[PDB]
Amino acid sequence: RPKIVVIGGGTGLPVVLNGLRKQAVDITAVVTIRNVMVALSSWPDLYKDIFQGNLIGVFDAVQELSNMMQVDGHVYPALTLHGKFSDGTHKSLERVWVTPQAVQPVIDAIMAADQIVLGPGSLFTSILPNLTIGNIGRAVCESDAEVVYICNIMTGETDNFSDADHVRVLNRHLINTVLVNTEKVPEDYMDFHSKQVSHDFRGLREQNCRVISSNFLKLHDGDQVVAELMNLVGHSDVFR
Repeated sequence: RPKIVVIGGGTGLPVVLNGLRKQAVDITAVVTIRNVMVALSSWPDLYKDIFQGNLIGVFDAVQELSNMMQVDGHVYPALTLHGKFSDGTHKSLERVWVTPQAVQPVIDAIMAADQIVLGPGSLFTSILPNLTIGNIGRAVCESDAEVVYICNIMTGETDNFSDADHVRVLNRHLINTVLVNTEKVPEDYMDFHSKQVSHDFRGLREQNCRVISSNFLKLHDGDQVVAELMNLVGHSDVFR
């Protein structure tokens, strides 16, 4: 029974997270929340409907709520973010950091974990503010769990980046495999409703990173994504 630890954000988190739920696995989300709950919540749906309201410290509540909301799994968690720009701390976040102690319970998960997932979500705003915190950032790196990164479908922070650049930006802040979306998001579509992460194989490889390229685009999928996520932790030595 694989052990997946997740760390991401944005509207993409409850998609893949809601994906790991239907699966046989011990889910763990390092958040910093409503979706993360409804997502891993086992509640009917009539109930989940009502939850969406928000009128209902953090760690306590959540850890209380999770169990109130029949959440087979754990959704762990002040702190405030800084940003060290391409100068001056609207421009280009070149490294943000949060200022702090990682809650003993999380690192324990990261450790015993088989697969640590990071993303979807912004690099500097979602994924980093949780890793940057040294104590949790060493767990990702001393772990016998394989780290996997679901690269964003799109791109001041990340303008003109590529799968490579993203990974690079992460590592620099302190990754085993990357889930790269090869599906093309269409002009007139983006027009109808910024750019799309480019694809550079080498830079990604030259970073001791594996490349899993497929169709993760939906108009990421989540189930298609949870698929590679599930095939990954299934054949990995760490799990077997």
